[PDB]
Amino acid sequence: LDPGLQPGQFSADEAGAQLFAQSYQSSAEQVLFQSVAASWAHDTNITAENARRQEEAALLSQEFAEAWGQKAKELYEPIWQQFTDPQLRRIIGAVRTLGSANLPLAKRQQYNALLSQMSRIYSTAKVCLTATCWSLDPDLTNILASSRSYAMLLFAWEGWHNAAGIPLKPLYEDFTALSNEAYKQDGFTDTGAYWRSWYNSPTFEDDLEHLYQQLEPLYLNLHAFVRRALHRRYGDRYINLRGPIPAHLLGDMWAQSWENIYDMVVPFPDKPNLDVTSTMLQQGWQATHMFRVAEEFFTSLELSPMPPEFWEGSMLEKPADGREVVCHASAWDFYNRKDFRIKQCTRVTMDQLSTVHHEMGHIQYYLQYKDLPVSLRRGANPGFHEAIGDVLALSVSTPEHLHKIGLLDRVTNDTESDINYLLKMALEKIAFLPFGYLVDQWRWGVFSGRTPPSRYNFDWWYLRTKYQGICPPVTRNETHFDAGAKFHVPNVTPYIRYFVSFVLQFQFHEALCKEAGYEGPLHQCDIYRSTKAGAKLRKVLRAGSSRPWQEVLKDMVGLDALDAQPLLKYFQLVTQWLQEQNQQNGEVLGWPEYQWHPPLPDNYPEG
Ligand SMILES: *[C@@H]1O[C@H](CO[C@@H]2O[C@@H](C)[C@@H](O)[C@@H](O)[C@@H]2O)[C@@H](O[C@@H]2O[C@H](CO)[C@@H](O[C@@H]3O[C@H](CO)[C@@H](O)[C@H](O)[C@@H]3O)[C@H](O)[C@H]2NC(C)=O)[C@H](O)[C@H]1NC(C)=O
Ligand SMILES: *[C@@H]1O[C@H](CO)[C@@H](O[C@@H]2O[C@H](CO)[C@@H](O)[C@H](O)[C@H]2NC(C)=O)[C@H](O)[C@H]1NC(C)=O
Ligand SMILES: CC(=O)N[C@@H](CO)C(=O)N[C@@H](CC(=O)O)C(=O)O
Ligand SMILES: *[C@@H]1O[C@H](CO)[C@@H](O)[C@H](O)[C@H]1NC(C)=O
Ligand SMILES: [Cl-]
Ligand SMILES: [Zn+2]
Repeated sequence: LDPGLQPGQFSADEAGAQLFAQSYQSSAEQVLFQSVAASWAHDTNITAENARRQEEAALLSQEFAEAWGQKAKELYEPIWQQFTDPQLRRIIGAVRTLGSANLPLAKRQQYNALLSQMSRIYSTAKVCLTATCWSLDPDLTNILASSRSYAMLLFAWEGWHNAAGIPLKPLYEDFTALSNEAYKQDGFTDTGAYWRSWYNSPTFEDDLEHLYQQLEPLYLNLHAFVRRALHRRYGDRYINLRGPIPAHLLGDMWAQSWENIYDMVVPFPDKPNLDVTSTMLQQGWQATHMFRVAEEFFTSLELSPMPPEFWEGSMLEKPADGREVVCHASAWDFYNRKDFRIKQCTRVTMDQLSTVHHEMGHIQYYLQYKDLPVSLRRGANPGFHEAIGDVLALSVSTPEHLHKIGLLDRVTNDTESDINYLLKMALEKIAFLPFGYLVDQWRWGVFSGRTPPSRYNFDWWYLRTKYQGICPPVTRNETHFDAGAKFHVPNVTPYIRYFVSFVLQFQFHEALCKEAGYEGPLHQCDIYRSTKAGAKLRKVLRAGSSRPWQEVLKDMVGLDALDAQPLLKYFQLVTQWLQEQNQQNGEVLGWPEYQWHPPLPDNYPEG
């Protein structure tokens, strides 16, 4: 480690700690910068040489983290918890958690190489037919979204899961052991316990379970209604009205979001078409229009525009030179208070427009907290960070707002039109809930050792069936590693944040709508141009992780806890409607034929 980046000496007290944090701050930015830059260079241009550079950068970060971590632990270990400055406690607490920096050098290099190889496998995996091969984004994504051929969807689903999952498995095992070894030296029973500690809630798991209990009936009814719509198209052979839905038929590789099957499920097709994808295509929208439209929502609230550095640096389309990139949309803070970027292989669709807002919400958080200490540049919790862009996207999605931006010619205000809208939103928001909940249940079980490698797939499918009521459309065994075919698993990005975000965003929505002085139905609120709503949201953003999330939430929404009531309020009309419809159709709620799998198509997989 560079002499300039090394910690000096400070007194064994709070006044020393302060100078410690400020000295940390000065060097941490450069170290964070070089790490993020190397990661950027790799993720926008996947090469062996860029991987080597990124690992080298990661080693430097671990060296830095070890030095300042051991210094923090040398001077402040039995005393930091009693510090009077709560922000300083949070800075110190972060600095003294070494993570992977606890590993000896050889194991550090192993760990860094595993992360690099897992990332490369996921993002360069292909499905091949001919010499021609399909990438996940955009090829397989488009098939899952718009093909209605059972056999073709199966080819894409199986192809992807086989291609990404199978080679990831041995690496993922090794990563798990090393991660646990690292965090066990920070005092956590396993990595999952460390991840859960970010919510600073001794009752976190029970609180999530209580939330899910309230949400589950909404999902069960949506599921039964959707299954019926699928049965009408795919027939009795491929859809079991009392069994799980085959996992490839829901519009999405992970069946995580069901908005792409909206045309099959739309209750009243004679009302205005609420999926504006075809209109965006008709009008010739490109990625840059999408990002500018997103930005203009943020400025309408008197939040920050995207700086020149964002526009100059970002990767907003998949590169045309055909170079390998990480296509999964992400938002980047370079920690120099200047560079902030999105990397998205943007496609011209309504869901992608929502995704643009999601990523821009991350950027806005970065812009607002850029002048806090580096350790405090994160959300009040990770679910807050995930919720910002989605909150705005809720307003953007409204038929009224779409009309304002020229994406919906007709405007209607009737019960049918409300049901269509709320159903479309349920496909996006309700359908996701089980998946957002289950991923880290799976991962926590793996970190804790409850799920050994011998049960990775058995336990993944247990949870997928239990929560989502889906089944794999082909037979799977333990050679398959279907959890690894989801981005966040090989890229080691925690998932419970998305479940938290999906509850939280409705709490935020309700509060900002109230602040905007909006008086109507919650699901028709558009906060666009509300400078009052903007100021309320800005208070959250500028706080970063400087204050307990429970207190930041209290200030914003009047409650110090996650609460399903705003989501329930928002969906109330369609919750009642689906329940009525299912009863009148004589549906079974759930999937009591839990063992059921669909047969293979006759000529699978030739032609
Ligand atoms: C779409 O339509 C709904 C429903 O509108 C109501 O019912 C219709 C069948 C007609 O009879 C309408 O004349 C009638 O307003 C609209 O929701 C409604 O918005 C109004 C005005 O913002 C709300 O009234 C307010 O109520 C609060 C107290 O809650 C008072 O403080 C205010 O002074 C104000 O009078 C009303 O609560 C609300 N109705 C329901 C059932 O939620 C909606 O605004 C409209 N949307 C669009 C996009 O046009
Ligand atoms: C993708 O990454 C490679 C490195 O792996 C880049 O190629 C290098 O570019 C530097 C600086 O422009 C040159 O000095 C080197 O000669 C190149 N090195 C190697 C090993 O080829 C490449 O430019 C990157 N591509 C894009 C489009 O950014
Ligand atoms: C696509 C994207 O980057 N956004 C994600 C986070 O990775 C997100 O908001 N949530 C879920 C579901 C989704 O609709 O994107 C995800 O795993 O992608
Ligand atoms: C799992 O399934 C594949 C193909 O369906 C098969 O080739 C393989 O033998 C099975 N793996 C094991 C370990 O039995
Ligand atoms: Cl998280
Ligand atoms: Zn995100």
